Order: sequence, then structure tokens, then C-alpha cells
Amino acid sequence: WIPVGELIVLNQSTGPVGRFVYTAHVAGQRNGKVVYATGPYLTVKDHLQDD
Amino acid sequence: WIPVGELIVLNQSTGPVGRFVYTAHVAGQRNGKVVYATGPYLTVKDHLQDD
Amino acid sequence: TWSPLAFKESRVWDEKEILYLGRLADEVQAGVINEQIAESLTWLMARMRNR
Repeated sequence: WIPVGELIVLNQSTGPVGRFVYTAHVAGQRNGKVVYATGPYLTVKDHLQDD
Repeated sequence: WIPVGELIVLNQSTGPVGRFVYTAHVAGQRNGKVVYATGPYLTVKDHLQDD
Repeated sequence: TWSPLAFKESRVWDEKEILYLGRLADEVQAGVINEQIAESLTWLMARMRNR
């Protein structure tokens, strides 16, 4: 992962350097209103009645 | 609405001149039987989980 | 004899503007589409009364 003749040099601290942000996506509806969610999602499409 | 130099002249009765009629449209089914309705309808199609 | 007339119409909201639009003054977590459809739902009722 770190290439063979290379190294990293950490500066003033060794803590969390940055942040990863999940933003919103579209979920289903609840009462005719669009519902939203963040992070990863898994949608299920049971077309178990088609021809 | 009634224009400027114009007027309307009624006749033998001042009651309702005519009638507005709604006819039947196809609503959803209830128990496998097609159910009908009259008047203005308003249908919602949510495809909030597709491609 | 007498036979009626038919008239209907539709409107669709695509995928970008459902989750991307908030208010113009502040910062909003994506709930303005539910405000904006309910006006547009009321507007189509005014279309049929106008017709």
C-alpha cells in the first residue's frame, strides 16, 4: 500500500486528519412527503409478478 | 366579465339555466371489481424508488 | 342525445430538484419539495375549476 521506497511524514499531531461526510439521498415516502436519508442505502425491487 | 356596453336578458324564470354534468371515470379497484367515481379526481404516482 | 368531453393533464418532478433545492435565505436539509408539491397539488384543482 505504501510504495517500497517511500514513507509518510506526519506533522504536529497523529489524530484524525480530516473528515468524511455522507450527504443526503432520496428514500421512499411516508405520508405523501418525500423522505430522505444519509449514508449508504440498499433498495429492494420485487418484480416477482411480471411476465 | 359582462362587457362594458352590454347586458344579458333573462326569460321566464330566473333559476338555473341548464345543468353541468359530471360523468363517471375509472377509479381504483376494491375487491377485484372496478369501482367508478364522478367529478374531479387527483391521482398520485410515486416512483421514488426506481433507477 | 348528449355525450360528455374528457380532459386531464399531468406533471412530473425529476431526480435532481427533489434533493438539491432548499430555501434561498438560510440553509435547509432538503424539505422544500414537500412544500412545493402541495401548492402544485392545489393548483391543478384550480385548473379544473377554471376549465
